[PDB]
Amino acid sequence: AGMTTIVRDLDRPGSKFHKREVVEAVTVVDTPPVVVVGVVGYVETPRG
Amino acid sequence: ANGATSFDRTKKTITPMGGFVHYGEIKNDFIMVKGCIPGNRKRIVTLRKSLYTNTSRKALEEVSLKWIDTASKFGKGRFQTPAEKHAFMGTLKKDL
Amino acid sequence: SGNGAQGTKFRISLGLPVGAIMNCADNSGARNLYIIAVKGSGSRLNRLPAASLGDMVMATVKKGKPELRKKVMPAIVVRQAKSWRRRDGVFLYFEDNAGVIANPKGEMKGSAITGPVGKECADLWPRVASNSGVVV
Amino acid sequence: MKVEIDSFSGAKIYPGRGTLFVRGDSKIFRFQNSKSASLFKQRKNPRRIAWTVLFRKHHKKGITEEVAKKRSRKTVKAQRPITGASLDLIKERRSLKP
Amino acid sequence: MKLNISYPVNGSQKTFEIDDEHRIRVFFDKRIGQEVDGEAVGDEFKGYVFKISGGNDKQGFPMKQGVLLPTRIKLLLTKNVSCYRPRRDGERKRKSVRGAIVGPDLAVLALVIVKKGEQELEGLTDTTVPKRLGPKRANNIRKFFGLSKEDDVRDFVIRREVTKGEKTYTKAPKIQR
RNA sequence: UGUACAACGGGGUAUUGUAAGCAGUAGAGUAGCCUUGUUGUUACGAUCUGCUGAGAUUAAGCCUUUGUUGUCUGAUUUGU
RNA sequence: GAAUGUUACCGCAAUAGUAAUUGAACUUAGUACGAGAGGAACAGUUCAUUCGGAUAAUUGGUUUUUGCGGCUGUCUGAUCAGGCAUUGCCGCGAAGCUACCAUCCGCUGGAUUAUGGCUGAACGCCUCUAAGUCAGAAUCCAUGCUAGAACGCGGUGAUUUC
RNA sequence: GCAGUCAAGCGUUCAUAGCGACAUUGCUUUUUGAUUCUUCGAUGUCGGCUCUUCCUAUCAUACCGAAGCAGAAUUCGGUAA
RNA sequence: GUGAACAGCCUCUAGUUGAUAGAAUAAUGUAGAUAAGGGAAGUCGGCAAAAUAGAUCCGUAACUUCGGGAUAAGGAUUGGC
RNA sequence: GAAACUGCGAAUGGCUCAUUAAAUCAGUUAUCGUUUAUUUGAUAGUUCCUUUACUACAUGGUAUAACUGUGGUAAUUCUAGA
Ligand SMILES: COc1ccc(C[C@H]2NC[C@H](O)[C@H]2OC(C)=O)cc1
Ligand SMILES: [Mg+2]
Ligand SMILES: [Mg+2]
Ligand SMILES: [Mg+2]
Ligand SMILES: [Mg+2]
Ligand SMILES: [Mg+2]
Ligand SMILES: [Mg+2]
Ligand SMILES: [Mg+2]
Ligand SMILES: [Mg+2]
Ligand SMILES: [Mg+2]
Ligand SMILES: [Mg+2]
Ligand SMILES: [Mg+2]
Ligand SMILES: [Mg+2]
Ligand SMILES: [Mg+2]
Ligand SMILES: [Mg+2]
Ligand SMILES: [Mg+2]
Ligand SMILES: [Mg+2]
Ligand SMILES: [Mg+2]
Ligand SMILES: [Mg+2]
Ligand SMILES: [Mg+2]
Ligand SMILES: [Mg+2]
Ligand SMILES: [Mg+2]
Ligand SMILES: [Mg+2]
Ligand SMILES: [Mg+2]
Ligand SMILES: [Mg+2]
Ligand SMILES: [Mg+2]
Ligand SMILES: [Mg+2]
Ligand SMILES: [Mg+2]
Ligand SMILES: [Mg+2]
Ligand SMILES: [Mg+2]
Ligand SMILES: [Mg+2]
Ligand SMILES: [Mg+2]
Ligand SMILES: [Mg+2]
Ligand SMILES: [Mg+2]
Ligand SMILES: [Mg+2]
Ligand SMILES: [Mg+2]
Ligand SMILES: [Mg+2]
Ligand SMILES: [Mg+2]
Ligand SMILES: [Mg+2]
Ligand SMILES: [Mg+2]
Ligand SMILES: [Mg+2]
Ligand SMILES: [Mg+2]
Ligand SMILES: [Mg+2]
Ligand SMILES: [Mg+2]
Ligand SMILES: [Mg+2]
Ligand SMILES: [Mg+2]
Ligand SMILES: [Mg+2]
Ligand SMILES: [Mg+2]
Ligand SMILES: [Mg+2]
Ligand SMILES: [Mg+2]
Ligand SMILES: [Mg+2]
Ligand SMILES: [Mg+2]
Ligand SMILES: [Mg+2]
Ligand SMILES: [Mg+2]
Ligand SMILES: [Mg+2]
Ligand SMILES: [Mg+2]
Ligand SMILES: [Mg+2]
Ligand SMILES: [Mg+2]
Ligand SMILES: [Mg+2]
Ligand SMILES: [Mg+2]
Ligand SMILES: [Mg+2]
Ligand SMILES: [Mg+2]
Ligand SMILES: [Mg+2]
Repeated sequence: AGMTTIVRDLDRPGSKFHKREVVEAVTVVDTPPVVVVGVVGYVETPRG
Repeated sequence: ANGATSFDRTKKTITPMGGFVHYGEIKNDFIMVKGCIPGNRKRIVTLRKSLYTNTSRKALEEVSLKWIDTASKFGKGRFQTPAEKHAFMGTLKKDL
Repeated sequence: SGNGAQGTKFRISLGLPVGAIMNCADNSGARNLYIIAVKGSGSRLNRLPAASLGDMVMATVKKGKPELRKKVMPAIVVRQAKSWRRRDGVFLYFEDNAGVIANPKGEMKGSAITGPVGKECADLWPRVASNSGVVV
Repeated sequence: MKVEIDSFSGAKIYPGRGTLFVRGDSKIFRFQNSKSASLFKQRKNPRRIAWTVLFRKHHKKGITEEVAKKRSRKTVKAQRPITGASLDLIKERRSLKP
Repeated sequence: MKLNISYPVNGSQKTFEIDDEHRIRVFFDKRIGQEVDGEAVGDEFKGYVFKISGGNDKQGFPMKQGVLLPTRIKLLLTKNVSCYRPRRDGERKRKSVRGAIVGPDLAVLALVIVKKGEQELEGLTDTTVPKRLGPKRANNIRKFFGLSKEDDVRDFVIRREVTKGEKTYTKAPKIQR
């Protein structure tokens, strides 16, 4: 669907931004339930 | 309150004012993933379980969002919500 | 950055390639700094080395005391003008370019620093912190 | 997370967004966008640009009932008396007569 | 951040520490003078109304009514003004000041109870410290009793007992006017 | 022939920076007629102000729609 | 893109390609070693270089959105509203494109080389080697990643009567 | 131009840690000569820019053996393009 | 008409509206423009390009054949009513 | 009699010779051309209100230090709320 921005404190002992906020890009993907309609079974062969 | 957080709280969904440019609304569940991804808006996209147990510290860090941006993307968006916009602007020549 | 650098630095937009001239912001006698190199820079066919906030550069002094001209010295970039973006999300920029002349170890020739100073540079170079007024 | 405001226009600046200019003296001017930032560089006067806060604040635009009355006036009245003096002889001599 | 709360009816005072960025958040963007309902700040204070009257940021610089701004600035102050006591006649000093709009950077908020809530606050509503001093000017006595200039004021002057170990002495002001 | 599809229209979202019209004790000021001023009168005046964050534009690769109007069998080819 | 009944969908994997790179800081540690002067490394951490593949939430650039506003000259009697000036000029400018000028991401198993070893004869002694065998590198083969043989292949759907 | 063999000498002592005379065996075809076989009814000449690939006689980077290797630094050698 | 102007730009009279056309807007072009921060580091070489420009006022160096050099250089200013 | 308010003083003193060439400075003038805390001496019967059902003069108003108490800052002759 798209992108937006995020703010969060960062947790990383050792870094100059430990316990400081950061602002970060995120994408959003639309994800309604998938529906199951079949099963397929594979077997191993010397051809793969 | 999809787009709300513990710290934000203001009931609002992830859909930016005016709605995701070139897509629409997001009325289903979603996956928000840090950063950016191959493919473009509207394209089918497969998300896959990782092939190795990464340790990284970077992986492992349990994030907790403080605030999700939600202003329009169709310009230099100034307001998170019609509510905010109503607040700041005052009364207009339309309206009640 | 490199030697005498207390700490590390997150990457910030390179603003001053070789031949850039920046205001001299200490009381050392130097009026300007001509950048001839950037310490710890890398190599790409045709790429100019370029410095940013809190970088050690090799430099010469083109306007200033005669006792300070015709010779190469170390110096440290304190103001930038080319906008960079911090990890707190902000794009920010100064109204000019400026460093102060320093010795390999990062100690400063001059006693004071005139004008504001980027935080990412105070952080790096303690002797520079010392002499600052307004940081960032 | 502070929401900032536009030095020129008076507009809310949500995190990471617009640009930040640090002037010679050390006045930190914050813009929410290149529009403010250009007018600013052009030495434009916010009070003469009609869509700005300062313009409106100045030309008294749409404060409306912000200059109206209210309901804020206390309620108390209680006798402590005066320290050292027996506050148990500060009401049975406080009987008035007018 | 600490909260310096005063009940001016009883002339009491007690402080309160509140570590809840949510319970705090009610106070931000509010200026000095504005009132605040209580429930938001704690289940204790439900019903209470608080008037915001000042405070200090971490760094200790004070709030100053009517700056607006939620940041600091350096003003030029004079006689008869808050956050400055002149050392010399005609002296003005340029000093930093914290603005009157409350923000997370405040070390302490200064609050004054205006109207009481639904339940007593520990060392505040339950204890009552008295005035220190009483009327000294003739007519002020006549009004802290309501007297009509015929009643004679020498009698209503206040009397403060005091011990000299085994002598209990008694002192009154000196009526002026 | 239906959660259809389209063209409009409406609402959101944006961009600009306050439309046209009218009005005014705003305006450097200027003329014209006398009943020659105890705001004399009738107009003209760059610009300003109010109605008015107005007007305009906004998918052409923005979002959305209980409204309006329309559309919904032509062509060719394929076989173990 | 013809032909392998037609057409559709989901897959396999032969062969070919293949990718990551280097540095610093902290810490180890003023430690080991050293009369002293000097003075390391492994484990851990934070960043960076050079390369690569994407991506456009943010910021920057681009402007025929000729979208809104402003300006010169002229033309339409004035007004409104416009035309012309090889896109007249200027400020802002969404959308798209886009930049180490912006952001995100760049996998872990095995087998080996050199070399150091085990057991061990030749040669009653000795030997890493002759037989047999352990550990091992920015190597190699896999994993992973890109293509998919248009004459390599599998599973599945529906298959025309005037 | 690059690499060997002998080992007098160098290296405080000590031929070969690192080197190495007098001699002597080679390799290489970015040197320069020697030649004149191909092109004179025409194979566009220097250098740079751009860009790909290959060689290894390896400068860096990985793992090693050695030292006249205490540490630090360095030098010599192997597997390595 | 603007303007110093037979300039450029717009107009009246007259004269044209001729010059294959349609649909799209990939690469690479030809011609026209813009670009953050830096500022010749590019290159044989600032090639190309950019900058400057009218008028009024102020100000103007070396040197000189005293005629110049000179719009030297450097500055302010300019609409409408 | 601490603290504090109020008043007065801190414009004297002490120091130095940087600037300064008709400036300063000197001797001599002027104020019929001005301001002057102070010291000294003089100096004030009038204050109200259309001037009989009258105005606190036997004397009109609060708001502040010190203080009490709640506090902030690493830090100063910092100071906030009550
Ligand atoms: C000394 O530099 C040069 C000498 C000779 C040539 C030409 C020859 N090259 C090959 C043939 O013999 C002739 O080719 C042609 C095309 O004429 C070029 C450069
Ligand atoms: Mg946008
Ligand atoms: Mg200076
Ligand atoms: Mg080059
Ligand atoms: Mg010179
Ligand atoms: Mg110092
Ligand atoms: Mg711009
Ligand atoms: Mg832009
Ligand atoms: Mg008295
Ligand atoms: Mg239709
Ligand atoms: Mg308006
Ligand atoms: Mg297209
Ligand atoms: Mg409708
Ligand atoms: Mg076929
Ligand atoms: Mg140490
Ligand atoms: Mg020794
Ligand atoms: Mg853009
Ligand atoms: Mg226009
Ligand atoms: Mg009109
Ligand atoms: Mg025409
Ligand atoms: Mg023409
Ligand atoms: Mg990259
Ligand atoms: Mg794997
Ligand atoms: Mg294998
Ligand atoms: Mg053994
Ligand atoms: Mg072996
Ligand atoms: Mg073997
Ligand atoms: Mg053998
Ligand atoms: Mg590898
Ligand atoms: Mg991979
Ligand atoms: Mg195939
Ligand atoms: Mg098949
Ligand atoms: Mg010999
Ligand atoms: Mg030896
Ligand atoms: Mg010897
Ligand atoms: Mg050679
Ligand atoms: Mg021949
Ligand atoms: Mg020949
Ligand atoms: Mg020839
Ligand atoms: Mg030939
Ligand atoms: Mg050829
Ligand atoms: Mg080899
Ligand atoms: Mg030895
Ligand atoms: Mg080896
Ligand atoms: Mg290679
Ligand atoms: Mg190879
Ligand atoms: Mg090879
Ligand atoms: Mg003719
Ligand atoms: Mg032709
Ligand atoms: Mg054509
Ligand atoms: Mg540029
Ligand atoms: Mg320049
Ligand atoms: Mg050059
Ligand atoms: Mg130059
Ligand atoms: Mg060059
Ligand atoms: Mg040349
Ligand atoms: Mg040259
Ligand atoms: Mg040229
Ligand atoms: Mg330009
Ligand atoms: Mg000249
Ligand atoms: Mg004028
Ligand atoms: Mg004196
Ligand atoms: Mg008062």
